[PDB]
Amino acid sequence: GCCSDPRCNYDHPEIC
Repeated sequence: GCCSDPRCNYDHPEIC
């Protein structure tokens, strides 16, 4: 999951 990854989370604040 994207939100699981801190980078992906920080990159996609709208999705996560």
